[PDB]
Amino acid sequence: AVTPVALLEASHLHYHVQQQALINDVSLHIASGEMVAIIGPNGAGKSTLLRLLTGYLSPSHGECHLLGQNLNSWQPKALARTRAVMRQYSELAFPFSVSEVIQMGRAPYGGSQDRQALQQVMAQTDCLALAQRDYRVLSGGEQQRVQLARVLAQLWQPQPTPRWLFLDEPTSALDLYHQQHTLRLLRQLTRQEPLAVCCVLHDLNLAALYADRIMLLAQGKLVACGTPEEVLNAETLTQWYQADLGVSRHPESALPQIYLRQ
Amino acid sequence: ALLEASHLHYHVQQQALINDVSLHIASGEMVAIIGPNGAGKSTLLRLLTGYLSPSHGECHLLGQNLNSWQPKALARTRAVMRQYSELAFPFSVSEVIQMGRAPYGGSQDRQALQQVMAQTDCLALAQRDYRVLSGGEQQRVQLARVLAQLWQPQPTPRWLFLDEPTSALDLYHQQHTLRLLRQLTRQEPLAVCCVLHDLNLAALYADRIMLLAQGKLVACGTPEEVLNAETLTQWYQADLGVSRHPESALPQIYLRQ
Amino acid sequence: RVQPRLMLGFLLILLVILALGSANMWHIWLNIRLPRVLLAVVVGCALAVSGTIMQGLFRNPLADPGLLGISSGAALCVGLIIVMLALYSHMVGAFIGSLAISTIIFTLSRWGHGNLARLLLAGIAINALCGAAVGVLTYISDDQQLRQFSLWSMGSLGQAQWSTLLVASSLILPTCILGLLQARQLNLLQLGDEEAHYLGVNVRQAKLRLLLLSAILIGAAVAVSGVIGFIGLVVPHLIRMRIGADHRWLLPGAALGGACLLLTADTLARTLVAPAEMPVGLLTSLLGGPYFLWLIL
Amino acid sequence: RVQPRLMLGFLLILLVILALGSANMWHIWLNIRLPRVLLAVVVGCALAVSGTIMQGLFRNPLADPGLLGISSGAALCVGLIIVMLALYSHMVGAFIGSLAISTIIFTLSRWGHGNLARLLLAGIAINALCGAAVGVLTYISDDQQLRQFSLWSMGSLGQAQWSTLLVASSLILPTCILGLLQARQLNLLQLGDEEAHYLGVNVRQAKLRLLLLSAILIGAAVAVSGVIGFIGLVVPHLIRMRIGADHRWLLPGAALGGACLLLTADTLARTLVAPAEMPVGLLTSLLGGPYFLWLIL
Repeated sequence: AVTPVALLEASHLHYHVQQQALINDVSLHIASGEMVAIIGPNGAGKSTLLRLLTGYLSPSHGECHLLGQNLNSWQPKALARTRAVMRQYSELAFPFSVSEVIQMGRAPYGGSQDRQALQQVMAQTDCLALAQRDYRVLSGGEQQRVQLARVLAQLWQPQPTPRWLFLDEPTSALDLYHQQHTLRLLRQLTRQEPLAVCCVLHDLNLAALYADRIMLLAQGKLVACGTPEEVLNAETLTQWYQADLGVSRHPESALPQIYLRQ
Repeated sequence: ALLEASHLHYHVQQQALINDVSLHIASGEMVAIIGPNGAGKSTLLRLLTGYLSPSHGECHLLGQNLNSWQPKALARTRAVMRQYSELAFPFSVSEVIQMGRAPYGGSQDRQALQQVMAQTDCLALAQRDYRVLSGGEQQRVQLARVLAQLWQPQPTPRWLFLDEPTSALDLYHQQHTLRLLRQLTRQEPLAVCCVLHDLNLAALYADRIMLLAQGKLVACGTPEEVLNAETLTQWYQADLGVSRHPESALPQIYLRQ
Repeated sequence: RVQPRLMLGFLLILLVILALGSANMWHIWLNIRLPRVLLAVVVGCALAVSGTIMQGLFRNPLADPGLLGISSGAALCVGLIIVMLALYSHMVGAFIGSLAISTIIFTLSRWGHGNLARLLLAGIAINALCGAAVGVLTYISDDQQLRQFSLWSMGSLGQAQWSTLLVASSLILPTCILGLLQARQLNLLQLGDEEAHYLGVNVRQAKLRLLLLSAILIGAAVAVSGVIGFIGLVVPHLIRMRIGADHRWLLPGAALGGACLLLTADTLARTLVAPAEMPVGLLTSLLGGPYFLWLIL
Repeated sequence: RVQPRLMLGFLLILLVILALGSANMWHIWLNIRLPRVLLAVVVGCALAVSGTIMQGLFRNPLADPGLLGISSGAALCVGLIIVMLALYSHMVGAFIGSLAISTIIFTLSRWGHGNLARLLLAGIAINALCGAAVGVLTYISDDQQLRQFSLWSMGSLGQAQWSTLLVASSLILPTCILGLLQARQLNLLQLGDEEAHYLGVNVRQAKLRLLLLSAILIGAAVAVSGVIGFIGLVVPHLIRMRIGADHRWLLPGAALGGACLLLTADTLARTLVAPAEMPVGLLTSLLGGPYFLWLIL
């Protein structure tokens, strides 16, 4: 018997900036149909790890495989098909319409079914009424939905195929409502299609609620890997977080809840 | 010692950004303005602080209208802390805090600065370029500036206003500042009035809480009298519910799955 | 908004009307006017397209050839080739200067946090530097070379000939086509370097090729015209306010609108006053200035 | 860092050494060289102090007199007073232009979100506008007035007399003292308008008085010297890198360092080449340019 899995594997990733190990020895794996969360305090290098798993930043000593093949040997097109990344800062200084911006996501696919993909994606991220609008004029949440739409459009295929969506740390003016909404959407997508989400959250509650596994990164090292309950306990929180945080139980769910002491 | 506000209105082009709002902040009390975006919390803060003129209403401090108050004395009585720092020139932290001693004609600036900087944990920051400081360090230095402005050798009632926190400022530093001000409220005659976006911080560190929505005050009272599931659902869009704090006897606001 | 094909057609018949009408406005007409009108068209196209590629590459609404100070660098290299195939020495010289300052401004826009400020400040510094250097030399050494060069760096097409126009257009017309093939990368690069890298875009290649592209453009345009600084600022905004910022319709639209606007500015230069050939650049600086202040406000 | 009193003393004996020393480099010494050296001192003090007040008021490390384009406005008002008590017509004219553009730049720095970019862009627009307008007129009308004015707006003290120096210094010396009395508000205004308002500072009054202050300064300095643009940028940074940004020590330190730097630049201007009086501004633009590009980088 064999249990084959679509796996993003990371073996001993190191990343130094001038002899300073920003990411020390880190090994992990994100599996298809799983919602993983990188957490940790400032300076831990979460963004650096994300950018290591995403193939953007070259590892120093370690390797980083995707579907059994090293990211080095992966070709730009196919990779662009398999893995997509959403950041929440928007750097558009020119009047692109929301449709143009999302359609820009269809880049790796030679114009094939761009209309279908855009229709579905924009339908499910709640745009459509935003389609013919200056991207710059959009409010924060609308930008959230449009960026989410861009990435989902890049990750649209007519077949059931394993793909990876990375979600960089949220911008700061973005309310709880929109973070929650996005994480819910991606959460259920994880159950439906073969999709692996890997997001970087600062909020411990959001990671507890919407992640299957959670990965506590501190000082470039992985100091915790497991369920929200295996990681988000009072001991480890006090250990790595400075705020006076404690762990209780969620009144409604069977998940840990992190609270502030008076 | 009372800061009274009677029917404050503030319009921007016929659009009532702050509709009818009446309130009072008393000496030795830690009040919290909360609410969702657009409610005009900053506008209310800037109304109570005398910076923005009311339209129809009045705003008294110690029984005297803010209009008739003189700039010096007012600068002695009330201080305001914002968390955005707009310094484009190399002022040392000491210079920046000492700048807080403005209303006091050089009198006891050394003593005040010593105490204040001691209690906000600076001192090791005193001879440093203000621009180089990290976020939390900026928090402590600004807090120090305001406390320095509010230092007097006598037991006298004073008001400290605390504008909405910058966004890169962690929970640790918000919590720390609110704790410090909280206990100051018990020791000296000081009234703190802060504007928080976080409901838990307001629950924990406020005696009274003031829910501002659409320029109107829709709730005034204890964390328990205000932060209940009904009112939260009513005015906040996130799927928030109310439970009990495992450690304290205060309401706790949580996110539903 | 407006259909792209209509805008292109309108700008094209406008170009034709403007050329014929300015020719209107026999050795003179064949060997002076025709190639000066044509030089206004080709240079206007060069600055338009270059300003558009530039604005794209730096992700800046304000990235012009003669405002980042790339033009001034090219011109100063021309001067350094005169103090010490001739048109080729001017081409290669101005291209060296252009590519050099262009590479500086590119470096500074990428590695520092994206700020229009900084770039335009480097612009001010370089422009003031060269602008000072020229007048200084006017006070140092005296000959026909330096006066003619001082009037020439002011930006003028008073010296339009067929050989210059030929070499210039032989460098410019294929580079404007090469700018058009790159319009896809130029669109995806708008999202950000990393963002575009994720979509398959070879960001390094696209960055180099674009840098190069606009360097060749400005090199030629400057070494034949001098220094003009709004035909790369204004025309792309004008076309882009009536087409999507999509570079497939943006590039060619600018190329025709640049030829239009420069030609209107040159034809108006030699005509606005009785037998007075004032440099184009006085007119572009004059018109484009308070227009640009209006944009800010 | 360095003690303020030592820095002031050093800059003062440096000023003396520079004045006397430039006096070796008979109605020449008494009625030409003495008042030209003294004019370099008084104008350098004007630009230094003005650039410092300006930088203070706009909370900008880059707010100079001839870079926001206040100088160019003053000069263009001088030109508008010549195309159509005489020194007073120049004073009042240049002060009108100065205060006008100064009031524009002040408005734009306050009401929009604080950005150095925007301000310096308005600078570029206005500078390009006036710089274009002058050369245009050089091609339009011809007489001694316009050539002398074109060379004069380049920034020069070649025309130093005792009456000009007297009026200029009678407007400048009390305004530099008035700048010194305001150094308290200038410090508190650094925190922000609201922040300062809370401390008791009448922010409106301080803003006006400062605007006015620097307007009078630049008005005089320009209407006697023309257009120089780094004696307000560089000297305050130079003094401030060796004293606290406290304005009590900042203002006077700049006032002495400006007189130092301008005088070194003027004395070097009329001497750097055999009988060639090149305008100071070519030298300031030249030296200050690539220095400023270095600051950015």
